Amino acid sequence: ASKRALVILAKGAEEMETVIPVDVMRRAGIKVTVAGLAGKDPVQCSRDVVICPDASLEDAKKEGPYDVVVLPGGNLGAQNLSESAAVKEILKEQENRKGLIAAICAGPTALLAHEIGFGSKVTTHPLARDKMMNGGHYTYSENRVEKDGLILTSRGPGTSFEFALAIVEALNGKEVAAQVKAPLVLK
Amino acid sequence: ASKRALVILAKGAEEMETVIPVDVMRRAGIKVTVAGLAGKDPVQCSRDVVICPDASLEDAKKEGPYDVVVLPGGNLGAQNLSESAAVKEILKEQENRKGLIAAICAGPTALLAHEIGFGSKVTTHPLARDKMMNGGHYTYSENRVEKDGLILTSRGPGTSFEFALAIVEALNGKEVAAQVKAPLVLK
Repeated sequence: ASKRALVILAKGAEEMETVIPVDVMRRAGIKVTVAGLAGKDPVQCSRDVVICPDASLEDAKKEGPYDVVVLPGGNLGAQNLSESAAVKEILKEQENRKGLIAAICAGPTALLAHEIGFGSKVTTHPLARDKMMNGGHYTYSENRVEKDGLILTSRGPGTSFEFALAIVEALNGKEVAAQVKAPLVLK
Repeated sequence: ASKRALVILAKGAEEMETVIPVDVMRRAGIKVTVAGLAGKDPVQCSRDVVICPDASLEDAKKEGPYDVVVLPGGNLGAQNLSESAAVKEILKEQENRKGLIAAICAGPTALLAHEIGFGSKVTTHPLARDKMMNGGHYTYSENRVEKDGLILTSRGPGTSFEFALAIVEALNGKEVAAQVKAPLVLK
């Protein structure tokens, strides 16, 4: 069967960090559900791009388990993700089903807010490092993409493709990842 | 007075090639208007991401001349752009007034369809090369970003950041482009 991905879209999310993973995962054959945190209404992102979610998080959650839960960045987007009790529960569940959790840029700070994957090696956008490392609950990494167990993190808009292809490789293998990468004309 | 950019969004447009330029240009302080080719309603992109345009092309056209008209890629998207009389008019008038025109991936084929910038050196996605060179109305290039006067083209999803920064540099200068690039965590 097809692998499934849940991308949580919160108001203020970084649109590039949301669209790149969604697009690349879909090119890999992954079934992606763009779930709106606040609901089914269109979501205005960090740079005002408005994206219509496939479903509300409320409805998306009750829709079977996901092979990966993706948390885009964006300062306001990550803030919203961090304050959501719904997201807290979702991430906790993913940890227990031993499911992959991927967060990029400011997104990893949501993991800290919901006490997810403590002790793991993680990376974030440089400007989110101090926030993420407050309390020393993680080991920081400078890698553009860092994968420690079922905790996958990345640094920013510029590492979005690497971040997405890493997710693809973790879910569909190196071959599928290479196939999806070729047509993108990356560096 | 902030520079202005018109991004024409048609059904089937490559969402990454749409969002990255919009986001990056807005980071540079450029007033961007995402104009829906078919109207104000949400647009379903190539990998099913649904984007809500800021306005219809009809309304956007009325809002003063733009410093740049951007054409995203996406096979169906570029085709729709290429078959649009509205787009033909916008592009012809932009060229006549010495206004920048930027197209990426399959997007440049809309330039061929509307006989825009003949004689210019251009690039496209490798898969759109034959289509673009049909008739030999341009000189082909393999540069990730190609700028020949007021015709700026790029190759694909993976060159979207370079494409957007090239637009930013052409409109606001190398310094603004550098300041916008720094926080992205690119190569």
